Amino acid sequence: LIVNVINGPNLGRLGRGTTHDELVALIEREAAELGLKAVVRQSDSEAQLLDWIHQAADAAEPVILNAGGLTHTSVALRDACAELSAPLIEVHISNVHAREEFRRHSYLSPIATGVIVGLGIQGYLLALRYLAEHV
Amino acid sequence: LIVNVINGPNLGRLGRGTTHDELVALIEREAAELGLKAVVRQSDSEAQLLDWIHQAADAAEPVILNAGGLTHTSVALRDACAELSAPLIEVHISNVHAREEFRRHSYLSPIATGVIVGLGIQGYLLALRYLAEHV
Amino acid sequence: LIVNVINGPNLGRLGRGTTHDELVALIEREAAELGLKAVVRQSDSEAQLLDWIHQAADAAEPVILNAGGLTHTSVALRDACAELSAPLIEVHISNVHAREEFRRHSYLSPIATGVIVGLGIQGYLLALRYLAEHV
Amino acid sequence: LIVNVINGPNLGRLGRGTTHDELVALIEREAAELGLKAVVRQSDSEAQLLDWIHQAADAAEPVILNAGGLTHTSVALRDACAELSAPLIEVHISNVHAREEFRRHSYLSPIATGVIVGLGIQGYLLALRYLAEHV
Amino acid sequence: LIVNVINGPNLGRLGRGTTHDELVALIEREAAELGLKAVVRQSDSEAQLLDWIHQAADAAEPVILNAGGLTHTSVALRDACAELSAPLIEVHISNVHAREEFRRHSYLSPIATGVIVGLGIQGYLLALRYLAEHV
Amino acid sequence: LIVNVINGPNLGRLGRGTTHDELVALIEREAAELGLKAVVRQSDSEAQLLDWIHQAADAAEPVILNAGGLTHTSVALRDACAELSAPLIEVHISNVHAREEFRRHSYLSPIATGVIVGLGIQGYLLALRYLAEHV
Amino acid sequence: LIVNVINGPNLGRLGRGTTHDELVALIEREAAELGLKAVVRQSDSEAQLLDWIHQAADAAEPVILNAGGLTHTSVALRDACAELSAPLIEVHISNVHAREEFRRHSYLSPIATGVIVGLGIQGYLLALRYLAEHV
Amino acid sequence: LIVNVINGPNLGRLGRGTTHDELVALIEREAAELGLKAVVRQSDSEAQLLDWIHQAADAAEPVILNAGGLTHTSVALRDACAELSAPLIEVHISNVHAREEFRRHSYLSPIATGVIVGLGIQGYLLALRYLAEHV
Amino acid sequence: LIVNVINGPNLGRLGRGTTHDELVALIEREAAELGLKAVVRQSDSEAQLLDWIHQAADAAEPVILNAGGLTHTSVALRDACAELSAPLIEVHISNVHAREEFRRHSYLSPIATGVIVGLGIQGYLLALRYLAEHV
Amino acid sequence: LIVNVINGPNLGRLGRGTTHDELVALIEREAAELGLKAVVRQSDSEAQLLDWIHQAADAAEPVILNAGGLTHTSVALRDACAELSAPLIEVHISNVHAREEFRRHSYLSPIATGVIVGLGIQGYLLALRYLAEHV
Amino acid sequence: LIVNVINGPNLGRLGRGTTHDELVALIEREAAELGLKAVVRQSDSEAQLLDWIHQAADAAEPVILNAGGLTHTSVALRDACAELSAPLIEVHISNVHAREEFRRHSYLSPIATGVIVGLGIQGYLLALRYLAEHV
Amino acid sequence: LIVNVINGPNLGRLGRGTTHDELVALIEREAAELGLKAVVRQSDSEAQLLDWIHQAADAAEPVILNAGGLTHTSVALRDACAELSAPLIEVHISNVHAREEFRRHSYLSPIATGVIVGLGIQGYLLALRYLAEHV
Ligand SMILES: O=C1[C@@H](O)[C@H](O)C[C@](O)(C(=O)O)[C@H]1Cc1ccc2sccc2c1
Ligand SMILES: O=C1[C@@H](O)[C@H](O)C[C@](O)(C(=O)O)[C@H]1Cc1ccc2sccc2c1
Ligand SMILES: O=C1[C@@H](O)[C@H](O)C[C@](O)(C(=O)O)[C@H]1Cc1ccc2sccc2c1
Ligand SMILES: O=C1[C@@H](O)[C@H](O)C[C@](O)(C(=O)O)[C@H]1Cc1ccc2sccc2c1
Ligand SMILES: O=C1[C@@H](O)[C@H](O)C[C@](O)(C(=O)O)[C@H]1Cc1ccc2sccc2c1
Ligand SMILES: O=C1[C@@H](O)[C@H](O)C[C@](O)(C(=O)O)[C@H]1Cc1ccc2sccc2c1
Ligand SMILES: O=C1[C@@H](O)[C@H](O)C[C@](O)(C(=O)O)[C@H]1Cc1ccc2sccc2c1
Ligand SMILES: O=C1[C@@H](O)[C@H](O)C[C@](O)(C(=O)O)[C@H]1Cc1ccc2sccc2c1
Ligand SMILES: O=C1[C@@H](O)[C@H](O)C[C@](O)(C(=O)O)[C@H]1Cc1ccc2sccc2c1
Ligand SMILES: O=C1[C@@H](O)[C@H](O)C[C@](O)(C(=O)O)[C@H]1Cc1ccc2sccc2c1
Ligand SMILES: O=C1[C@@H](O)[C@H](O)C[C@](O)(C(=O)O)[C@H]1Cc1ccc2sccc2c1
Ligand SMILES: O=C1[C@@H](O)[C@H](O)C[C@](O)(C(=O)O)[C@H]1Cc1ccc2sccc2c1
Repeated sequence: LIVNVINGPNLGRLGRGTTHDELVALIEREAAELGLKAVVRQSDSEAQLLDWIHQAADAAEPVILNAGGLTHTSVALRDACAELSAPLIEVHISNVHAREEFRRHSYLSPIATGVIVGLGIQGYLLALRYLAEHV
Repeated sequence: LIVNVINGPNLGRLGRGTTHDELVALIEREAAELGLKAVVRQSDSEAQLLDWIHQAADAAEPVILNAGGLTHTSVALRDACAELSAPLIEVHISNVHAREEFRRHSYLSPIATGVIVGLGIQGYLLALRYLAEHV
Repeated sequence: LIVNVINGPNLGRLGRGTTHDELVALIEREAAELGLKAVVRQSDSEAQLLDWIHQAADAAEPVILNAGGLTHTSVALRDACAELSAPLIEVHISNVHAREEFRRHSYLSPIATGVIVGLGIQGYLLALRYLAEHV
Repeated sequence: LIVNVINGPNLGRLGRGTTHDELVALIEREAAELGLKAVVRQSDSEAQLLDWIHQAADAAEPVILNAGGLTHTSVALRDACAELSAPLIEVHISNVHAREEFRRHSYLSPIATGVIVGLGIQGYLLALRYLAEHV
Repeated sequence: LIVNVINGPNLGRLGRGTTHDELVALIEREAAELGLKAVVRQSDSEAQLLDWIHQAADAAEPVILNAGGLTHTSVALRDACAELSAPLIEVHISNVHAREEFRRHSYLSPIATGVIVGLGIQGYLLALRYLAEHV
Repeated sequence: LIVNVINGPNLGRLGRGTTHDELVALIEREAAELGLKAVVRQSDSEAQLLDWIHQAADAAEPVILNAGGLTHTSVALRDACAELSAPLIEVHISNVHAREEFRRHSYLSPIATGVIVGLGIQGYLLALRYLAEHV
Repeated sequence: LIVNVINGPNLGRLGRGTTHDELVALIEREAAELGLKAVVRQSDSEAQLLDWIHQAADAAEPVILNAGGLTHTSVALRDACAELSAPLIEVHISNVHAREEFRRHSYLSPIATGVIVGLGIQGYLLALRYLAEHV
Repeated sequence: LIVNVINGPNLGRLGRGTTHDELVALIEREAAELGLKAVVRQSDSEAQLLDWIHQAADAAEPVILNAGGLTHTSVALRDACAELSAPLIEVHISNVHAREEFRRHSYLSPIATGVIVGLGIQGYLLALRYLAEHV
Repeated sequence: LIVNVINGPNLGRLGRGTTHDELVALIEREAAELGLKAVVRQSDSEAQLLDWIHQAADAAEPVILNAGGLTHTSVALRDACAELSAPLIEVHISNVHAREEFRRHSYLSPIATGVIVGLGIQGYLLALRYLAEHV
Repeated sequence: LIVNVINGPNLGRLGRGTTHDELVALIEREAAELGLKAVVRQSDSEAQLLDWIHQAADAAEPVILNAGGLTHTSVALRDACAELSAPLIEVHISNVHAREEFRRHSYLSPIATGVIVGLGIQGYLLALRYLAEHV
Repeated sequence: LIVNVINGPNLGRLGRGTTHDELVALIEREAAELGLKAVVRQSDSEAQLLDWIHQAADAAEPVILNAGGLTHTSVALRDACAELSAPLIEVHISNVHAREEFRRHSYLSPIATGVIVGLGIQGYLLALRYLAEHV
Repeated sequence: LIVNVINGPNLGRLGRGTTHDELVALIEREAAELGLKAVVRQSDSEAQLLDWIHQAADAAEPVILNAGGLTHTSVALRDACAELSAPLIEVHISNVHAREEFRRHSYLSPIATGVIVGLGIQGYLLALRYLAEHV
């Protein structure tokens, strides 16, 4: 049943129109409809994100990860994610390919099962649906 | 109602386990469930793909495009796609970021609404669901 | 008398304000005024473009070529053009140097007699005038 | 017995001193001497080349491929060739390493069994002899 | 009526077969035929070229510029040219794309209306004709 | 009659299944069948390889060269080879294009008549056959 | 009145001759003389820096930021800073252009109002004076 | 007392809202308030700029330099500036890091004491204040 | 006597066969045998690592550092390490040169006394022995 | 018992304060203490180094290799080393990462078990201790 | 008899121990001893340097050129020098290869007969001696 | 009195019009005229070249070195040359800047006193004259 949705730096600033609280609500509802339980967490702290990924590795739970700016910069986060035995879906709200060049490289994409970008907050819900149809 | 799903070179070879015919069947069924009509087309010919994209531009219809190898190589296809006024969702079955470096660059991604990779054939169905919730 | 004007992919979409049909009309008129006969052809198919270039090589006729996106991508088209014994003038309607970086490289320019960009549809007429004053 | 020899764009222009027709004759004769049957095909159309490669994959037949300019540019052709279970020998008539830098990169060489360049039309005959001694 | 034609370093050396004096004569004649007045100036001094460009910016007059080697090297000249409100047409006599790699980059092309290269001295006359048909 | 076959560093380690001694035997036999005399030499010493190439230049004899790792690294060997007036055929047993990136560059290929890679030890025999049909 | 001065990693080590405490004293005094109130904060924690930047965005207050090593590495910090509606002045004590190449790139400079480097601790005081004369 | 403020090409065009004459006035006033004497000079001529820098080197006077486009292009200007024994402060009015990539490289910054960009004309006044507090 | 051994992100995950607790035990034992006292610390938090490095700089104690993914990414950690007056030995358990290209660059190696990679956990013990023989 | 220590070009010049003879003495003593027999060899000749590596491959003996300048340049040496079935430890006396950029790339490191740099001559002794604890 | 020695920007600053006046004296004396007449000129103005090179081209006289910083930056100077029919010897006083990377590229060296660097002022005298022995 | 002139690979092939023997004769004569004794040596063996450089380092004698292809490739030769306390003059007969790009980089030039290229065999004689006037 359990899927971890992990949001990295600055994702707490959503809607400052959907807020991060609203995003959690939307995800929890969709997960329930799909027969899943979503655990949604957000932090601006890389160490905190690492701890959540370590917990998902120890529990063999899937992860939907939007690492924010750390997507483009953190080898440490990639290394934690490499431990995951269940699926890892990378999600970005914006189309990172339509922006600055530095955003078009991800340390996570090569080790992710798959990647959804540019579909807004619905990307998280689509990632949930992938996991529901593959469990 | 209408969404065009356009598959480029080599996509006719799927399952030679899901075949291209089965993919069409799956897409048509999901579209029907979502209240859409999917028109699925495949060609190994760039000129044929261009014609289908031109038709979607003239009709102001959305496109889900898996251009195959042309993703990485064709400016002509990007230019045709730039004419689309409705959404363009790029889909790849494989995780192109986990493969050769040349596959990590797309001429289409910068002009697409969004991009789904690595989620298998379900990526097309998720793209349909995005379009259904945004119409 | 004879000059071949060859337009590549997407050039049939002009004005969808001058249409491709209007462009042909303008070119034919100017050619007539210059004492030339312009044969204007357009295709989205690389193979078709190659055939037209092969015919111009066999006839030792000049070519004004706007290869569209193939300018930036096709070695095959460059190789066909390398056979031309008469002048080859590359024309682009837009200023390809004021756009994306990938548009600033042409496989054709090194083998062309010369290149006109950014002067709109008048570029074709200026190319005709070059050929008229050099015949 | 059967070996497919596939020639890409511009190879029909040979000798416009050996013509493409003469090349076919030479190949068929050598194949016969080696106890093989050579099926020689040429097209300026990438889609046509893809279809021939798909047929060789379905038949588990070897391919001697001179893709012309598509060697340097086509991921789609590489992807079709990756399906071949029998040997793939890349042949170029000219020494592509003694020419422009862009000719020194091939999308096909990494997936080919081997590569012969610069030995003229005899390269095809040597490729046939490799296949005859390895069958 | 007025068009400024500005030639940069080494252009005074033309024909040392058309000389720079002959070029001025040819341009003035063509301008007269087109109903324009051409003011042709040449200098080996970047500061002098800048002053002429500043004058054209203050007068809102078009410029046909062949900056010679400064095309490839001068940000200062680009910055002066960015002030022009009327059209800027870059002209090179030689096909700069058929020469050394450093000649294939221009600081001016991205801010020019358009660019003519490789058409010899006729390039200036064609630039005049563009300006005459667009005034 | 005489063809020099020169093997560079590590080629003495073949089969430590064909050994270098067996390779010499195979080459000598094929040469005899073709009406040639093959002189096969191997050294791990660049200076020794240079001396053999100098001798072939002084005698105007062809060379089949597999320089081993020096292919990718030695300008001195390229310079010696540039003196050869008779054909130079570069041979590699492995497909150097299917390996590390550094193996895809050769200092020798631009000055070779042609290049055979990935066809195993038969590559040497095919090179002999090229030389026999071109003498 | 309020300006936030935010110092990143290692800036607490100043003078271990001006210490970080002395820097705060100097800044507070200058701000008072200029009719401003400076709030000076330092952390080695990226998450803490992000929180301070988020607070300045919510309050529409200017920021003088010396992000230390994060200048060169953190997309997350750039993204937080992109939310600021008031001016952002980047300050470095050392001349980062006179040091290692990696220090000559900043993720912050493109989104900053301006940048002062190499003027020592006086750079902060000059940034304050800019803000005082622009309020 | 004496500080040289040297402006390079195109800086005479300021306000064609602060004009170069107004800039001189503002600088002279601020210098007077700081107990300095500012000597402000502008030229579009690199040779003239070099002469002014040579004079400042011979007099051991500080320089505030805004070299305009020569910042990005002139080794000669860097070499003249390397002779200065007193401080060299590079100033740019615009934020050169928020513009084209070529503007993000300066030949002067590595040899300058420090660099101020993007603070408008106030940058010169802040540079003066640095020099006043360090004399 | 005192040596600080500092482990960065993900090193707490060792053996999830040697665990991080076992590593501490092994290091403490070897240090004791060498007449040293090892203080072993691990954190996933860059700020925490910085604090430990600052303490070692203030105490003039040597450091054996395995920064994990921060090796490849953190300028802040390099800057903290640059303050160390005693030796800094970089250790990696895996051979970072046999892995992805991004792992072959370290911000720490240029400022380290030396570097041990690929020798497993014994690398830490060898680093201790270096420090014991150099004290 | 047997470990081969192989030193490449210029290592005979050590101390011209530890000489190469002293290095051999130190290594032999440490090996004896560890229950190993060290065979230490040095040559300025790549061919000689290759022969020693071939002997170690045939004997399945470990190698501690300091290839000197050949580390950065020789594919032939890498290829010989790839044959080793026992461990290969690369040692450099100097910290090659603190020097010129060309020294930061090694053809050997990717195929080595591990690498020790910058620990002086003690690096060889530490490599011996690794081999003793892993036999 | 006549050789032109042309010095570019900043060369007038020599000895501010040999001065530029002393350099002229030394050159004139050596030229006289060699049976040549040296005409030595220096300017900080690119236009002036171009004029001197144009005069040498018109007179078919050799040139010894030390272009100072323009060596690395000026295509215009290269283009003027390309007109010279007599020898062009590039001289630099300093060893430009032992300095910043940007100094290791010269626009002039590819078109020069030869190049002398790092031999101090004697380089000019050696260039004279080359010209004397080749006239 | 003593100067070592060391020629690397392929230099024994000179005139196969001046031969290497003639070059030795010319050098010895010029050295005698200058009051020097030239010891001229040539080898195709890097190890032999290293030994000669080691001897010159031990004797504190100057070296004129034309390393042939090793100029562009050998770090080992650079490292031997770095030991020289007397001057090192690099000489190339050809203008290496007018040839292939790989020839425009030298491992030796940064550590040489100076470099002469493109002046033919006279370059060695000019190098001798530099050493004579600086002893
Ligand atoms: O941090 C990010 C950027 O650094 C990434 O390049 C893209 C990114 O992760 C994404 O689009 O999902 C984004 C999160 C992101 C996207 C939109 C908003 S609105 C307020 C915050 C916020 C954060
Ligand atoms: O052509 C492609 C590659 O050139 C792309 O890089 C990726 C790609 O478009 C995708 O994964 O969707 C793929 C289609 C693709 C993927 C799997 C199969 S199995 C038989 C055909 C086929 C085609
Ligand atoms: O295909 C192209 C682009 O791929 C090229 O980079 C530039 C190009 O060839 C040119 O500007 O002439 C252009 C044709 C081009 C330009 C404008 C229009 S409006 C409808 C079609 C169309 C096509
Ligand atoms: O198209 C090609 C070029 O684009 C490739 O770079 C090399 C190439 O495939 C090869 O040499 O075999 C060549 C075919 C080629 C070579 C010689 C001739 S003469 C008339 C046509 C033709 C085609
Ligand atoms: O200076 C130039 C070169 O630096 C540019 O790369 C190209 C260029 O501007 C052009 O071809 O118009 C050329 C002018 C150019 C072209 C031909 C001649 S013959 C005597 C002078 C001269 C100058
Ligand atoms: O040295 C080489 C490599 O350095 C080259 O990149 C490729 C190469 O020359 C080739 O494949 O012919 C190879 C010889 C080579 C190939 C196979 C074997 S098995 C024992 C030795 C050996 C040597
Ligand atoms: O961290 C930094 C470097 O990583 C940056 O490249 C430059 C930098 O931010 C700056 O010069 O302001 C510097 C702060 C910096 C500068 C000097 C000192 S002395 C003790 C600490 C410290 C920190
Ligand atoms: O020449 C320049 C550009 O080439 C530099 O990249 C930036 C630059 O020096 C700066 O911003 O100070 C600028 C001067 C500059 C800035 C604004 C204006 S408005 C009329 C002239 C002018 C000149
Ligand atoms: O984080 C790291 C990678 O990011 C580094 O590139 C290499 C690295 O520091 C090293 O090999 O020591 C590694 C620590 C590393 C190595 C093996 C394991 S098993 C569970 C954790 C873990 C951590
Ligand atoms: O040749 C080398 C350089 O080319 C390598 O880049 C580094 C290197 O192998 C190492 O430091 O071990 C060094 C050997 C080296 C190091 C120090 C000295 S003192 C006299 C000789 C010598 C040789
Ligand atoms: O301008 C130059 C630099 O820009 C070049 O990179 C090298 C250069 O041309 C050379 O060394 O000859 C030098 C002239 C040079 C060399 C030494 C001095 S001392 C006072 C002036 C001056 C000028
Ligand atoms: O080996 C070399 C090339 O590899 C270098 O790039 C340049 C080089 O050292 C030089 O020109 O002095 C040359 C020696 C060189 C130059 C001319 C001839 S004619 C017969 C041999 C030979 C060798």
